[PDB]
This record gives sequence, C-alpha cells and structure tokens, in this order.
Amino acid sequence: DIRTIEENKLPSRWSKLWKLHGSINWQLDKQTQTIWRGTPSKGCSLIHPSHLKYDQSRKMPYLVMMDQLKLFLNQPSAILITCGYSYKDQHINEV
Amino acid sequence: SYYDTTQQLSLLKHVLSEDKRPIAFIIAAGCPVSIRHNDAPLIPDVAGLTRKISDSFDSLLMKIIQNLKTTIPNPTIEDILSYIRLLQQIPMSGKIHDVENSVINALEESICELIEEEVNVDLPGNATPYHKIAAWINSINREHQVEIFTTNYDLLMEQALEELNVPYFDGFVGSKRAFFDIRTIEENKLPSRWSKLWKLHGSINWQLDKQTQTIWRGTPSKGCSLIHPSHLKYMPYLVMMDQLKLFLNQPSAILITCGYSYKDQHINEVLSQGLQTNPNALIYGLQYDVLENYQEAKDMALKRSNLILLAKDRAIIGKKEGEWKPLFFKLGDFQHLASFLEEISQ
Amino acid sequence: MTEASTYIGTVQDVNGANIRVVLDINTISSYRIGQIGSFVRIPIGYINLFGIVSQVGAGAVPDKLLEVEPYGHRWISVQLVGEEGI
Amino acid sequence: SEIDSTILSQCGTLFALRMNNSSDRNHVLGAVSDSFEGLMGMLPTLRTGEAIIIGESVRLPMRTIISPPPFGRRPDSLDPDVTAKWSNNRVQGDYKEVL
Amino acid sequence: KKEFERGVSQYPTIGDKVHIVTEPDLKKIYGTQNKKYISLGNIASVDSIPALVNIDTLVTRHSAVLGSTGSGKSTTVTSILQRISDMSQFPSARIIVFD
Repeated sequence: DIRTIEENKLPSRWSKLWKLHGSINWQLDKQTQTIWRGTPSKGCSLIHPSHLKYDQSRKMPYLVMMDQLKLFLNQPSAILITCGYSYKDQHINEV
Repeated sequence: SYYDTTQQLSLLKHVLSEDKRPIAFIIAAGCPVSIRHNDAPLIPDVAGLTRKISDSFDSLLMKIIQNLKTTIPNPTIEDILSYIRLLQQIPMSGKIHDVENSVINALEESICELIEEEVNVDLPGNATPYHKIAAWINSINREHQVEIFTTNYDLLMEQALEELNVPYFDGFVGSKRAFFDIRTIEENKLPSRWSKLWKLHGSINWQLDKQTQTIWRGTPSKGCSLIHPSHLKYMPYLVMMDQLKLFLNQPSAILITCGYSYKDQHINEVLSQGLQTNPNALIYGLQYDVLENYQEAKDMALKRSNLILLAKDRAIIGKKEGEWKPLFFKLGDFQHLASFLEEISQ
Repeated sequence: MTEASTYIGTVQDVNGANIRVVLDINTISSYRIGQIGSFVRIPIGYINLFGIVSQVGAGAVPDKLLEVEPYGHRWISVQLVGEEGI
Repeated sequence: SEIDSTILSQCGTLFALRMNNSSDRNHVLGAVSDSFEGLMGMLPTLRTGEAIIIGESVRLPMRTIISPPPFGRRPDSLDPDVTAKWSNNRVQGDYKEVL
Repeated sequence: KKEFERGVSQYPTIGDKVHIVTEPDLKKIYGTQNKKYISLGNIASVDSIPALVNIDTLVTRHSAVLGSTGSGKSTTVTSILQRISDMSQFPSARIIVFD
C-alpha cells in the first residue's frame, strides 16, 4: 500500500519502521512490479534495490522511504539519533 | 462518436482567457521542424538526426546498431548515446565490440561536436512563431506566471524571448560563470513578473567543468557539452522533474503540449502520476499526425479521464474515441497554434 | 487591482433576458454614467455581452427588496441585445 | 398577434423563434400548454437559427439549433437590387415602345 | 435503469446534495429508442446531442412556426421540409407549399 503513507493517518501509539536497503523476504512479481512482502521465497529476494529503471514510478520502496525521511527531517522536530552509521553512502549523506 | 472542431476551439479560448488558472507549455522537437529557413528544415526531427548520423558517422557503428536492434525497434540518438555512456561506465568495455576501448570515447566526442555544430542555426527575422508566443506571454499581467518546459537542445526560445525583452529565469544565477542554483529553485520566492523556462533534456551551452564536479552555463565551448538525455551521474534532471510534478499538483492547472510525440517514458509516467494525483489538473495534448501513430497517448487517454488528446483526423476525449464532424483541426501545426495565440492575445 | 475604468456594478438577478444590476459607483454621476438610452458591456470569460438599459430607479428594484428597504434605490434594469463573436 | 387564438390553440407543435415585440410573445405564451419558466424568458434573445420546440411532438420542451441546409441552395427572393441598378450610368431610353 | 420518465416519485429533503448534469446524462434525458423520432438539430448547450422530434405527431396533430422576419424563419422551414422529404428515408413524401 502506497497512498496510506501519504495520508499519514495512523494511530498515535503505532510506530513506523522503514527499511532503506530492503529485506530478505521482499519478492518482486514477474507479471508487474509489485515487490510484495511475505514468506521468504526460495532464492528469490530483493537485496539492494538499484536496478529497476524506475519502472512504474513510486512503486520502488527505496524512493518512498527516502521521501519519508526527507519529509520527517523537514518537520520542525528537535531530535534525531543515529548509531552504527559508517557514513559510507553518498545518497544518505547528501539528503 | 462524433466531435465538432468549433466547440473545442471555443472551449480552449475560454480556458486560455482566465488569469486565475496557472498555465504552462511543452515545446518538444515538433515545433522547430514546423519552420523553414532554407529549403531544408531549420532543425530536423529525431529521425533526421538519426539519418544524418547514419550517413555521416562505420563497421563498429553498424555493430552497435545491430546489438541494440537485437532487442529494440528503430533507434534514436538518445538510445545510442545512452548505450555509449553505459559502455563508458564499465572500464574494460572495449571487448564487446572488439575495439579495445579508447575509440568510443572519441566517437562520442565526434558525434557531440557534429550535433552541436548542426543545431546552432540562429533564428530568422521577427516573424517566427516563437516571437508571437513571447509577445503573448507578457501581453497580460497574469497573477500566476506561465512556465515553459522544452526538450530541445537548441536556443530558439532564448533568442525569441530576448528579442522582445521579457522577464526570464532558467535556474542559473550569475553573470560570468552562471553557477547553477538549487535553493532558489526550492523556495520559489520570486516576483510574479519573472517568467520560468526549464529545459528537461539539456541545452547545448551547458558545460561540465569536472574538477569539483560542478555544473555551469554560459558560452558554448567546442566539443564540451552536456547534451545528456538523462545520464546517470552520482542533478538538474531529478530536481527539474520534481518541479514539473509539483506544478502539476497546483489546483486548476492547464498544460499544453505542442509537437510532442509521447515516445519518452519518464515524462509519460510523471504526467500520468500528476493527472491521477490531482483530478483538477488538465492536459491538452496537441499532435500533428494520424491518431493511430500514438499508442502510448491512446493508452493514457483511455486511462486518465482529464487528458484531452487531439489529432488531425480523430480525437479522444474523456475515455471515448471519436472523429471530427465534416483532415481537420489544423491547430496541431505549430504555425497555426502561434497564429491562434497571437490573435487571442489582442 | 481595484475596479478599473468603465466599471458600474455587478449582476444580481437573471430572468433570462432581464438583468438587474446593483450600482457600485457611489456619487460619480458624471462618458456619463448609464442613462436610459446608454449601452453596457458584460464580459463572460472571452465574449462581451452587450445590453441596453431599460429601467433606472425604483422600477428595477426587486419586489421584496422594496418591501424590506423602500428608501434605497441603486439598481438598474438591463435587457440583453446581442453578443460580440470571435 | 394577428392569427386567431382559436386556431393557434389547436396547433400541436410550435417552433418559437426570436420575437422582439411584447404582443407576439404574450400571444405565443397564451397559446402554449407546456411552459418552463426557465426557457420562456429566453425568447427575446435567441440567436439567428435557434428554435424552441414545444408541443406534443417532443418529450420535453427543448432549445435546438436547426441543422443548416447545405450551401448553394437557400431561400432567397429575386427582388430587384436597388443599389446595383441605381449605381449604373443612365443610358438613353425609348419610351415610345413602352406606350 | 429503464429510461427518463416525466414526473417524480419522492421529493428531496433538507440537505440533499445538488449536482450538475453531464453530457451522458443529457444523452439519457433527450434520447429515445423509438423509430418514429427524427433528428432535426442539436441542443444549444452541447452539440453532440441530436434533437429527436416525432414525425407522426408533427403532421397528424398540427404544426406552426412563429418568429420575427430577422430571425431567419425561411431557412428553418426550408431545412425542416428538406429533412422530412429525404429521398433515401422517405421515398413517398407528399408536401404542398403555398408560397
């Protein structure tokens, strides 16, 4: 689901978890770009999603997570804590 | 099953005569081909550039063409340029064509030099359609200024808009180096009088200075250009497409495409996303050809309701294909559209 | 900006071909303001609707407004004549 | 306003074009049996060609634009052209033959 | 989902939402599947709609055309007579004009 990210209407007690680099249970669909999450497929997984030509734009979980981080940072917050980051990624550093 | 031209033109004239609605434009490669300077066209279309490259350059060129055609239809200049840059991404890429590399790096420079020398054609006298469009731009003191998007590598828009001195802003700020700015793009805190012109596919005066990896515009150097369609640098393209997407989200926005063939892929997808996000957006697709030659446009029209596609013989409106009431609708031609704009200006 | 030159009022009643306009010019009374035989121009988006004044004063006020406030008469009655094409 | 009311009242369908004066409009409104106040106020300002078809031959009183006949054949009386004839130079006449 | 029939069944109450009629709705209203009705023109609002007019009631009941001389009533009558007397559709027409 994509739109419910943008309306951002979620329970206050509910937390949000985003996986920037992907997971080992994500699996794409041959028919169309789906990237559905379920039981870990035998051998098939989405690791480091960087080769999709942005086909079916906004369906890539990378861009939506990046935009979520950007919109959170643009919010007039006052706290952000990082741990274990090696600062070896240019895309995260630039944003 | 039937449509009449007069009512469509009347509706369009009603639309263009409102200053509350923001207005934009898309000036693709189909506009320059509509003006003749010499016996030959002033600027050939993409097929013209492909033919000129084919007959001007040989064995490795044909090998590359065969390799790309093995899985793709008739190519364009963008396709071969992207293939060349993708090969340049891999260091030891010279074994694919058995050329040992270091030759493609010069072939691409030769192609860039040929294209940059061919596209520099200068504008003819003050009777050009672009002059009429520029005159129409500043004719009315609209409260929302009109933005212009161009996929052309040339500078006809610049010459035409400067011949009738009008407010202008393309993102670059400066006088000697004209350093590209990003912040001033994002706050959008500019006076309403200043017009906005944006080149999605890059110009010919853009030079990559390397070194500090910075971009700057200005005088066109020899051989060094930034003609890149999209490129994959580690950027103006992404932020400028974001600007287009942000514009399409404005309430009651009108966008007119002239001479656009809809053959691009990212542009079509961002247009579809903008149309689906805000139902109040409205896009006038103007073509000069048989409607059967635009399959992607037909799919978009059948998918997005608020997209109006008008062709010479047939027209599809509101997910319902039809035909003109007794070719018609000469508004697809750039000259006729310019005459229409200049007559509605007064 | 504000109402430019050659401004009179706004349409406040339509009965097909009998327009009633409320005057906005306070005390101009001097091209003179709309007389009986004068013409007025009503632009709709692109085309201008030309009309002729027919009633000025208490004759143009709606019936219920007179019953409510019978001391203020700033209304004119316009009858449409034709339109300017393209 | 001249046609007998007892005759105009028996006509099933009326094609009300633009009527300028007030007697004709009143006489027409008094002889119609399916009146919509929205459309009956539109009579003085109908375009040259528009019609308001009212009566038993239509489901609803509709405001139409009658399809024009093809160009090259339109009703036109061949009355003498005053300006063209008066603009010509005067030639000598033979009034003996007229007698 | 049958058709458009004159006369309502239950009236609206306070707060009911009021919408605007779109072109397909107009086609539903001003359209019919009967074979007697004949298109004579187009509605003024949108030109894609045909103005269906019955022909049995037009002739059998009666007709009448009223309008000013500057409204071009002659062209309307000529178009109506030409449309009724089409050779391909009505090969056995019968009309007398008292010009």
